[PDB]
Amino acid sequence: MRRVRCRKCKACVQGECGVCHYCRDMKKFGGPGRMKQSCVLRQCLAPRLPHSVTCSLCGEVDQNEETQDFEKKLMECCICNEIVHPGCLQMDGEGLLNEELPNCWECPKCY
Ligand SMILES: [Zn+2]
Ligand SMILES: [Zn+2]
Ligand SMILES: [Zn+2]
Ligand SMILES: [Zn+2]
Repeated sequence: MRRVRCRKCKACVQGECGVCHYCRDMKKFGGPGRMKQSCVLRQCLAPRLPHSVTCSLCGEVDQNEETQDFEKKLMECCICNEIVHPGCLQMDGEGLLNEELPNCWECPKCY
């Protein structure tokens, strides 16, 4: 559920501003370092699932980086929170793709 920085978007490629309340708190800018939050200007526009996340049905990781196949991707359901390979699902249906987050949909069980 907790996502990571995509490193590609307009927010990610932007350097730390050094002047917002989150930058001023960082140790590198002479602050106490207790907040541990990113620069306000670097809040990822499309956060991704961590590489350690596995399919609920087969227990394997996302294999799309090598396979280049949608069914080998990991998809997270924004309704039931289940993380599966579309190909591991035993019923019909395309589900409903979420355009706000990557690897996110309303799965064929929920939609
Ligand atoms: Zn900043
Ligand atoms: Zn990003
Ligand atoms: Zn699977
Ligand atoms: Zn679902």
